[PDB]
Amino acid sequence: EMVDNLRGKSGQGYYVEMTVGSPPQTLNILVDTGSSNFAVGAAPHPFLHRYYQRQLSSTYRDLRKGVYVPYTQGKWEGELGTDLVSIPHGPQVTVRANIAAITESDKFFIQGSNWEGILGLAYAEIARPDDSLEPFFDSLVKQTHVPNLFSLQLCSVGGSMIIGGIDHSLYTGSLWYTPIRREWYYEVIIVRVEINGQDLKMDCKEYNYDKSIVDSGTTNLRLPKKVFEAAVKSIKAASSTEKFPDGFWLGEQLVCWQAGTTPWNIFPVISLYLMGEVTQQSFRITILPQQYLRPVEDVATSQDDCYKFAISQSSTGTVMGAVIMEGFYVVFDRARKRIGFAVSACHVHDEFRTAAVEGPFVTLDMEDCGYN
Ligand SMILES: CCCCCS(=O)(=O)c1cccc(C(=O)N[C@@H](Cc2ccccc2)[C@H](O)CN[C@@H](C)C(=O)NC2CCCCC2)c1
Repeated sequence: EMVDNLRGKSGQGYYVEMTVGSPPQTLNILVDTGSSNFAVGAAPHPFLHRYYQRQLSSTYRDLRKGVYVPYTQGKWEGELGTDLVSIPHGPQVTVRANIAAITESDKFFIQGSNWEGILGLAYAEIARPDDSLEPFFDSLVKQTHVPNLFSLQLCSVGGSMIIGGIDHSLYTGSLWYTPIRREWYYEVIIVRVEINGQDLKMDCKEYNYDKSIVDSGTTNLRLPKKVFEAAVKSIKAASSTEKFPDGFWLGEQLVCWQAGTTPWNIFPVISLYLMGEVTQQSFRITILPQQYLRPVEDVATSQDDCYKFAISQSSTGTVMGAVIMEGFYVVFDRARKRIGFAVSACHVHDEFRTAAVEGPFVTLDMEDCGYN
């Protein structure tokens, strides 16, 4: 009953229905493995269809403490409190959890996105104001018998968040696991990067400067400057049969082709090799251009199919965002401190190429690829 419990619009996040308060107030909540605060609009905003009304909830408790949260994109401030929370299309339980009532925000809420709040599913260590503010999923596990694990299948868009388990109907082939290096973000280690089978030939610590995270709340694949520049150079070379403006590669400008004629074949596959659970072993996940060229829906341009380049530069480490997670089933195995990847039942791919998760691979170089 949890399958297909996510919705979204491309590039605007995936959200699950939740209720807060007594009696329950229904809100759509963005699922974010890249943060650890549960926060909801709690005052009028031009882009909010509805918001949390604390005065109507008998079970609301004010914590008399403000909080401020800056993201890569956007920021908000609010008042901390606790209240009862449920997930209608998740486990059938009710938990009391911390909630940040957003009273002011800047470039956070998105016009027409259909969500009114955000569920930070990462660890207390990056919670604001500090790590003593217990994250929602921690409260969920403490207060119920739900297993300490959840999985995400991100595919108008939809998908599934399976809480407490793994649904075999959502993937094919094998699940490969990479260790969670540190429990704050869902931090992982990338050991090798190839573009159309060609190694970028970098010291592997560069791939994880200064960290690499799995982040459902970030749209793009974000790469450290040095890695980004090398990637773009190789993708340009592979697709050189056509030339695009530098603004396209900066992720700022659209590229369009006549409807139905996108030249997928001139764009390379990208392989990210992730540290395995055994010494010097790895597996790779392979991303097709259908993933890193993000379609931008606009009726005005609909004579064409237009895309944004959904790989962009980072100064804060690698971010494996939605572009990467789409077409994979991703298991956040908190209990065993590992992340699993498998090919998703909802894959794009064409008649020539298919996204993959495969291994094992062995590395002779004994260097630790972690930055710290
Ligand atoms: C021209 C290129 C544009 C690229 C846009 S893009 O793809 O980066 C990009 C595109 C869309 C969103 C974001 C983005 O910052 N995502 C937020 C959540 C969010 C979701 C929806 C709207 C606004 C925000 C994550 O939480 C980001 N996760 C960590 C990286 C993070 O910043 N964690 C915080 C650490 C400090 C405490 C709070 C959590 C980035």
